[PDB]
Amino acid sequence: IQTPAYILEEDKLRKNCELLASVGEKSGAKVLLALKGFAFSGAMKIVGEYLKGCTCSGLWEAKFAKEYMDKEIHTYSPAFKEDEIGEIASLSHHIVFNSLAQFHKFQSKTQKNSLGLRCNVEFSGRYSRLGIRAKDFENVDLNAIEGLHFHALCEESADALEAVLKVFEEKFGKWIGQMKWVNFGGGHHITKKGYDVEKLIALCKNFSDKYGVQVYLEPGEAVGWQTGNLVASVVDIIENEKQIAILDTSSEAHMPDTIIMPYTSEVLNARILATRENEKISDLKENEFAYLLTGNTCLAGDVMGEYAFDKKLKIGDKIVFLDQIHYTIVKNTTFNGIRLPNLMLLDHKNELQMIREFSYKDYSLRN
Amino acid sequence: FYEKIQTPAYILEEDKLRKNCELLASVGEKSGAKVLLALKGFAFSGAMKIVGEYLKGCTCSGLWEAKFAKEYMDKEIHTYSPAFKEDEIGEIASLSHHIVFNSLAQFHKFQSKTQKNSLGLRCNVEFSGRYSRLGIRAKDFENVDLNAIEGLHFHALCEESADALEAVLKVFEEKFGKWIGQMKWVNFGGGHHITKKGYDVEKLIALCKNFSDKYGVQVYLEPGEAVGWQTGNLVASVVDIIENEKQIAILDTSSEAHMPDTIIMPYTSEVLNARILATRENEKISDLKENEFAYLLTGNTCLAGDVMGEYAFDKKLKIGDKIVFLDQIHYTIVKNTTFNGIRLPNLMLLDHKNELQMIREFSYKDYSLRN
Ligand SMILES: *Cc1c(COP(=O)(O)O)cnc(C)c1O
Ligand SMILES: *Cc1c(COP(=O)(O)O)cnc(C)c1O
Ligand SMILES: NCCCNCCCN
Repeated sequence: IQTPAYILEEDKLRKNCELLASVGEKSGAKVLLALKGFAFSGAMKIVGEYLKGCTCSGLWEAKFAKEYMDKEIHTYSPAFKEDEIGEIASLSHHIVFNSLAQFHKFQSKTQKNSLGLRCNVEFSGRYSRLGIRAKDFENVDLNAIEGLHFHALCEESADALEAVLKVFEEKFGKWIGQMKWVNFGGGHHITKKGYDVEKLIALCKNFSDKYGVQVYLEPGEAVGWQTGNLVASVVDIIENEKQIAILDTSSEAHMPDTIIMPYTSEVLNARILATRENEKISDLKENEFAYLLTGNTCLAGDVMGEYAFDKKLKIGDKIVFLDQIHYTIVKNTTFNGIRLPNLMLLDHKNELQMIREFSYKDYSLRN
Repeated sequence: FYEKIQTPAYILEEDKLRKNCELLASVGEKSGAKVLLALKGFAFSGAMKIVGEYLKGCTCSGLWEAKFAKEYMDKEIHTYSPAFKEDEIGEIASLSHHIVFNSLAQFHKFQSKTQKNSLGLRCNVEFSGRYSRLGIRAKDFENVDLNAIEGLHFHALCEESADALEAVLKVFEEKFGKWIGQMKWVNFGGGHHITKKGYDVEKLIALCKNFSDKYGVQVYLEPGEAVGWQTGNLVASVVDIIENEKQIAILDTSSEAHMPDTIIMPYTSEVLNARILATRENEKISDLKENEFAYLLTGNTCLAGDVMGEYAFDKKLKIGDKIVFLDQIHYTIVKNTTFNGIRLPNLMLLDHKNELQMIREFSYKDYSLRN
C-alpha cells in the first residue's frame, strides 16, 4: 500500500451482498444500492451480481448507475430541474417526486417511468422539507402514481422500521392498496452484527401480502458496512506533553463525517482513550502506549483522537482506520491540496488492485 | 449581474478582489513586509494572475499547492507541511523558494535534499492550543545547531486583529528572542483580517516595520481569508417551494456540499436582501418585521439537515428566483464536494468591465472519477 489509500475488501462486500440478496429472496423485496453512501466504482459490477439496481439522487448518480452497474435505476430528488429531467427520465425506471408541484410540473416528461411520491411520515423531523404529508394527499389525483416511498431511518433496527411502518400505514394506508410498489428507503442496518434479519424479512413479506405490492429496500451504508479501511502512514512523531503521530491522512478531508457528526474512528489494534473533543472514553491499561493521532492538513484541529496501542509507534508504521468505505470517499475533499487517498480493491485472491490513482489535476481543476 | 446564468455558481468580483489586494500591497509598500497568498483558503484559478500583480507569491502546504502556485502564479513559492514525505520532497524542493519544517526530525531528514532552498522552522508559540502538533516549542531550540536555518515561522491567528498579532509577537520574542537575530527572515503566518472593515492597518505596518528593523530580518505575511474576504457570492435558484408549517424554499445548492463550513463551524450565511431570523440549529437571531416574509432556505441533497437557516425577505419568493449567499469565495470552493452527486457550482468571474466570464464549468466526470 502506497499511502493513504481506501482499500475495499471484496470478500467482505460479497458477504454483505449475500445477506442482502437473502433478504430479497426470502421476503420477495427488491434490494437496491443507495449510491449516496457507497458508490465505489471498482465494486459496482460485483454489487450488481446481487442487487437489483441503484437508487440515485439526480442526474450524476443516475448516469453513474447506468455506466457502472447498468441495472434498474430509481431516482429521487428534493429538487428536479427542467434542464435535467429529460436525461433522468431516459435513464430511470422509477422516479420519485418530493412534492406534488414537482410531480405535476414533470409528469408529461416522465410518461415512460413508473412514478412515486415521497411520503413525510412525521415520525420522531419537524419542518422537514422531505416528502409529502398525508393531509396533502386528500383530493389529489393519484391515477398516474404507482408507488409510495419513504426514507425515515439512519443506522436503525428492524424494530425501528416496524415502528415507522405502523405510522406509515395509520397515516397513508387508504392510498397503499392502489399502488404497484412501496419503497421503504434506507437506513436499515442489515449487515450490522445483531440486526434482526428474520424480522425485516417478515415485515417486508407481511406488508407485501397485506397490500399486494412490490416492496423495495434501498440501503447504502449496509452495503459498505465494515467492507474496508483507510490506511495511512506515520510520517512523524513529536512530543507536546503527549506523544503525537502525524499521519499522511486528514480527518477533515478524508474522514469528514468524523468532524461533522462528530464521531471517532476505531483503529485496528488500538482502543479509543479520548475523542478530539476531549471526551474521556477509557483509561490506559498496563503495557499500553497512548498517542494522539493527527493529520497532515495545516488545521489545528485535524486530530483523530487519543488511542491506546500495545506497542510503540514508529515512523513508517501503517495506521488502519476501520470501516471507512461508506460516507467517506463520496464526500471527501482536496482541502489544503492534501493528496487524496487512492482507491484500491483487495480481490478474492488477496491481490491488491488499483482502482483509482489520483493526481495533482484532481485538485487544480476543482479550483 | 446574475439573470441568464446556470445556477449554482460561485461568482468572484474582480473589483472587490482588487480592492483587497491594493490594501495588502499597501501594507507591503509601507512596512517592507512581503505579502503572500495562503492557498489553503483562496485558490481561485481565474484570479491567480490578478492576485500576482499585487502579492509576492503563494504559501503552500505541500506538493499539490506548490504545483498550483507554479502553474497559476509563477511567483515566489513558500511551502510548509506538518508531514513532508520522501516521494514528494524532490519536486517540492525544485519548486519552492522557502521550505519550513514542522519539527527538527523533519528538518534533519530532508536537509540534504533541500540545499538550494531557504529553510525555516515553525515555532509553537503556545498562546491563547494545548497538545498542538504544529511547530517546535522554544525549549527544543536550546543547543540545536541552527546554522542551516534561515528563517522562523509562526501561525497563531484566525480572523484576528493587529492587537492580537501584537500579543503573539510579544510572546514569540519573549520565548524565541535569542534565536531571531541570526535569521534572514521571519514569517508571521496568516489569520490577519487585514481587509475586514475596522482592521488597524496602521498598527500592522508599524509592528512589521519595527520587528524588521530590530532583528534585521525580512518579514513575510501570508493571509488567505483576507485576500478573498467579501470578494464574491454563491448564487443559487429556487427550484421548489413547499410548506410544512413554515414556507420552505428548496434551492439548487447544498450547505453540506457547497458551503461546508456553515455545517462544520457551524455558522449562518448572510443572504443578499434578506435578514437571518434563525439558524439551522434553531438559534433565534431576530424577529420577523411587519411587511416581511419568512422562509427556511434549504438544499438539494437528500440529507434532512441540509438547511441554510430561516430568513426574512421584503417580498414573497417564487420558483426561479435567485438567492445570493454572501461572501462565499474563501474556505468554500477549496473544500467543496460532489456528495450525493450534486452538481457543483460553476466558477465565474465578474470582471472589471462588469462582464461575467466562465472560469470552470463542471461536469459528470468530476463526480464519477472521484468514486
Ligand atoms: C440516504 C438515503 C438512502 C440510504 O441511506 P443509508 O443510511 O445509507 O442506508 C436511501 N434512500 C434515500 C432517499 C436516502 O436519502
Ligand atoms: C491557514 C494558514 C494561513 C492562512 O490563514 P488565513 O486565516 O486564511 O489568513 C497561513 N499560513 C499557515 C501556515 C496556515 O495554516
Ligand atoms: N481563517 C481561516 C481559519 C483557518 N482554517 C479554517 C479552516 C476551515 N475552513
